[PDB]
Amino acid sequence: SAPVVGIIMGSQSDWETMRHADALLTELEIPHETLIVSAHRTPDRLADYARTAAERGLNVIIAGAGGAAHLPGMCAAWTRLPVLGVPVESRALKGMDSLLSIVQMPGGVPVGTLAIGASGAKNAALLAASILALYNPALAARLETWRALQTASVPNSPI
Amino acid sequence: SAPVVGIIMGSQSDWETMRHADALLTELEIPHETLIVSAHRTPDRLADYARTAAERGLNVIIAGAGGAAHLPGMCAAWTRLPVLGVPVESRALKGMDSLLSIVQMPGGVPVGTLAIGASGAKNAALLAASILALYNPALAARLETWRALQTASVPNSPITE
Amino acid sequence: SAPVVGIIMGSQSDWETMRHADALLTELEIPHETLIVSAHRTPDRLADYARTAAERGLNVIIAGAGGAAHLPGMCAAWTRLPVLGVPVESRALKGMDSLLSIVQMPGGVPVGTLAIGASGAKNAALLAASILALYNPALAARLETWRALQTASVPNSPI
Amino acid sequence: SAPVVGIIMGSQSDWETMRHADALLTELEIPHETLIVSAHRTPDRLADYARTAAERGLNVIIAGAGGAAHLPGMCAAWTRLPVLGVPVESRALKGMDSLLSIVQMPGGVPVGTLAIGASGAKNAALLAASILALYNPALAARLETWRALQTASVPNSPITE
Amino acid sequence: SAPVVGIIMGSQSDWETMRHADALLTELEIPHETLIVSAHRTPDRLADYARTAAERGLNVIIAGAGGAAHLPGMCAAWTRLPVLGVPVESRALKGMDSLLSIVQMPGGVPVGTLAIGASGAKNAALLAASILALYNPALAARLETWRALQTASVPNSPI
Amino acid sequence: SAPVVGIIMGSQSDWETMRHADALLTELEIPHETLIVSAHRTPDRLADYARTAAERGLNVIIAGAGGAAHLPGMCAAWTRLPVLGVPVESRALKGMDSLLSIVQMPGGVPVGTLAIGASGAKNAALLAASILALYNPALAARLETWRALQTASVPNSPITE
Amino acid sequence: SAPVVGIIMGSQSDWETMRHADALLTELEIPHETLIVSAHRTPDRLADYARTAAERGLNVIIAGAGGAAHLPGMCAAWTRLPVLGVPVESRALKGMDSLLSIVQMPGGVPVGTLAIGASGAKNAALLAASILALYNPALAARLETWRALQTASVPNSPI
Amino acid sequence: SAPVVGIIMGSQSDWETMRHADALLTELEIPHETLIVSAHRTPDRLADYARTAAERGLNVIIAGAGGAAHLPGMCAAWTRLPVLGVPVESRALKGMDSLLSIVQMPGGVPVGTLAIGASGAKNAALLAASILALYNPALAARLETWRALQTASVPNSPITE
Repeated sequence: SAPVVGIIMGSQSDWETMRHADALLTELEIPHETLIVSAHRTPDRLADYARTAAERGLNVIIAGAGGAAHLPGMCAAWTRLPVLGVPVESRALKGMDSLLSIVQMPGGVPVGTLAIGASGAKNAALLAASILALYNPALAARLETWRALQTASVPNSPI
Repeated sequence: SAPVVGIIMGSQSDWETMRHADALLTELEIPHETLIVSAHRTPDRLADYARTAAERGLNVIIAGAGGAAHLPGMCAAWTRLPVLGVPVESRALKGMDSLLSIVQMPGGVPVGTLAIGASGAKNAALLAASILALYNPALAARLETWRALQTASVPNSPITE
Repeated sequence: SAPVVGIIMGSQSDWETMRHADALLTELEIPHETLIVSAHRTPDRLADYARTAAERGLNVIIAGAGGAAHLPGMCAAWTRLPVLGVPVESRALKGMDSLLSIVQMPGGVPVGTLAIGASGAKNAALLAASILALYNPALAARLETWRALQTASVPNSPI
Repeated sequence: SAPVVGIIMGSQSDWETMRHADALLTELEIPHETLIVSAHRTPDRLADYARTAAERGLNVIIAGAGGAAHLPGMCAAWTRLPVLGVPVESRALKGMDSLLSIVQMPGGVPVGTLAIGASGAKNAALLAASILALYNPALAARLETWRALQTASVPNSPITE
Repeated sequence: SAPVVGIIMGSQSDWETMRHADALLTELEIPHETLIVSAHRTPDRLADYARTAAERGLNVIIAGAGGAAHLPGMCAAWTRLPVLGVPVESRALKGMDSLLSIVQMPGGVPVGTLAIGASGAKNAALLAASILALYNPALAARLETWRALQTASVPNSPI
Repeated sequence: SAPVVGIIMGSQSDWETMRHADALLTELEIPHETLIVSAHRTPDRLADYARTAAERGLNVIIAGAGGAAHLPGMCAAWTRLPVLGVPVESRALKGMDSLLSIVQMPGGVPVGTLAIGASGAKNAALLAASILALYNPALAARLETWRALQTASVPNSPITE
Repeated sequence: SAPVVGIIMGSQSDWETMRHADALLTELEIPHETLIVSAHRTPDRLADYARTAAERGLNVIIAGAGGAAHLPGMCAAWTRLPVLGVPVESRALKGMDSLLSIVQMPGGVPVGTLAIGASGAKNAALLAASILALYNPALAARLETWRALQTASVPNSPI
Repeated sequence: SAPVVGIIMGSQSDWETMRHADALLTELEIPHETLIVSAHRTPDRLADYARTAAERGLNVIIAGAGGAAHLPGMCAAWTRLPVLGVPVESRALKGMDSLLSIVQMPGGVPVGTLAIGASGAKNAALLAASILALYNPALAARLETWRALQTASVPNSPITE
């Protein structure tokens, strides 16, 4: 029941994208919390969140942000937990700024980065699931089923 | 002694970059194997490697490749294990082709991507470590100590010559 | 009657683009098959498809995909047949990711890459036709007629 | 002895890159000619070359150029033969201008484009070979052997020094 | 009455953009011809057009094309006349391909390149006008008036 | 003697670039401090530095970082003072990642960004100077003289060898 | 009452973006002027504006422009005052041209550059406010309140 | 002896690139002047230069600059004469900032832009020559001869070593 995955985003505007991560986790029945934490507007909230993540039982953190996206990186700076970053598509630069701002982390503080947009949010949840599956037999079976269904469901020819 | 992390790369040329992941896993005392698997030259070897990774005891796979870098993505297509990708810097496009070829995975098959080059290789090992640390108290302690030292080792001012 | 060209795409979403390749081949009366084969979701389906392409009589394979587009490259990895790649336009990066993921193949395994989008799908079919025309006199004549009509039909001034 | 593949480039400076296509065709025993044809400096030479390629017995044309690379595209405009383009790496933009100038052909006139630089030149020859192999059993056998060797020649692990 | 400026574009699709060049020339009463000449689809038409431009009385050629834009460059290859290139905005890459394909001409064969899109078409006409103005006193006065009106008409504050 | 401008950078490697800001502030006689503050390795040090900057008497902060450059932005998140950011040139992407990571701040938390590299570092110091000059007549006079000299020092023609 | 901040833009088309800077300054009760000054169409107007800015009492200049954006740079060339540049989003290149044209100023003449678009216009106003706050106690308090409200208003979870 | 073409650049560092335009104009016997005019450091010098260019007898202006290259555009804002711009290659962004800063002029004030670097400088001179040739039969003849020689000087095949 207690969340093992924390999904955080810089603002309501990121929800359209991050909701895909939320749906995936719920789908696979992975207890998680979905919150808004702004690196730029609520820096202390971020520090406290990341710093106490481990103590609270969280195992993985999924963070999404766009533009000069610092949320994932700074979160990773305050936690020993794996941090997965989702580059939210920005209006002007289409998430290229979001991508470089998140993926180009200097050695020492990692952020496992996913694709720009919805695909990245969904994949961050799947990656978080594959991580949790390493020590959760039941979830591992559900993930196997999920991947198996994805594969089996692909049509043989276009409509 | 059994490897829990697999480091794979498309060729010997990728070693200059991937050696950084290898060194860090060793530093943190994480058993691992290092192999060359070419997505384009040995596609069947890749299929078999990724398909059997879980049963062989591997928990995480770190894959590096440059240019049209398909090694990480295709590995992830065959394994349920988390796959971390390292974009190897390419000559002409400086790893931008490597980066986009790895990070832009469509929804459904993830690849946790790290920075272009050496920094990415090191961080891939560190991310793999933080993943394994979730269920290995001893490692969690070594990682905590490693991160704590990194923080304490940062100088307060630059050597202004 | 048996297909000599195989058009494959990663998903239904690629059809809007790849249909242009299908139309062109049909137009020139080139027997072909149009299928969905996902490099990421159906890797074994891809391996089997590419590996047996030659045996089945296929002469050229046209593969389309977007984002981290691996379909053309991996297909080329399992076949000695010419593989033509079509970069499908992606939402965020407009097919720049698709393009680099397909064209930047390391030496040893080629993929003849065409333009991003519809133009690329149409040109992949035309390129496949020019290849088949080298050993098919009748088709060669039809291709000549096609190119001749394209040239002759260009208006002299805009409307 | 009659050439079945034509390798053309805009200038001597392109040879450092295009020599890789030449060497591979020779390796696979594919008769070919290597010439310099400048789309901008010798437009009429280009027109004549492309226009008569088919009647001269050529089956495939490999064209290389950098910067505002128009050689492949314009060649394709004059021949019904398949034209493969090699983006030669440029100084400032690292072949990105070369790449876009070649691959982005509007629908109606194709150019099978390969990677920027040496890898693209080699692959252009290999693609040309796979095209010719469709109707040349002997060549098909040599190509199969070449690809098989490439696969078997890949090391299983890197030389970790 | 005889055209002194030739506006050429690869296809009808370029008209939306090139019409701005046509309007400007007409505005300044510069005799010109507006035609469709495809470098890829009508290469011989292009060769003949460019090769005979000077003989026909043309002084400047304005050429527009998108994607792998070769029209301006090839036109410049067959004429000693100044060739101005207009990068037409392409669907996927927004004219970045058009721009690089036109501006990056190797030394020896120039193409004076303008901005991507409508602005470039309009500026190509203005640049052509400034060239013609060097030997046409009347036109020079009209261009001066045009530039003077542009400057004087700029508002002092936004609405 | 009390510093009114703070120059901070993520590591010693940034000094080669940031030294230009330091030298210019000294040239204009602007008291300042130069420190290393890592946004990723010493996040708490950054929080404290930025939070207390105003009370410590600082008026402007010049922050430099490369790659995923978060130092300027995060500093601005904790201080009401104007923060100027210098994109340090990165190896692979030539500072483009540094630039976008700094300049693209969402509305609400600004960072006055300067050019990639040395020019940006120098201009950050000059911008800081023009800010301080608004309420320091003496400095305003030195800046005016500096700008006037720059203008008068420009040669009228190049040395054509 | 006399303006201490000058907001200038190249044309009416920039207003959609620059209005955000105007709103912010008004919000914080910072006396300012909002004008249209074109670097390319009204160069002398720009020279005079920038050259006399200081004398007129202006403390900071916020300049916005798109495409080959020269307004901020040239303004900075004629004034000792701090110049903040706002890259207006351009149609084709989405403000990447605007950004590079403004931020890449050579050493000697600075331009504090903000994000492309609305965010940049808003941040330029905030940056100008943080500068003025250094010598205006009352404004400093209002800015503190503004930043405090921004931080406190961020929701804890998405809707 | 009176100059009909003016070559201007922002600094001595631009000369390495702009010298190519100078040499070509001399080769074609086109009288010209070469000066340094900084758009940012000597804005008033630029205003005066561009404003009086026409009355001084200049017919074409070739302007080169790198980075945030505003010299060509601002020159065009003050003169009715055609202005040709040469993007000087920049260190970090390889002239891409130079290119966009010059070519992307909004409708109303043109700048005929050439390629990044030396090739652009040479072509700017050649374009200027083709402009002047429209009303100078002697020059038109020299240009025709120059272009004809360029075409005839292209080798038929590469020196394959």
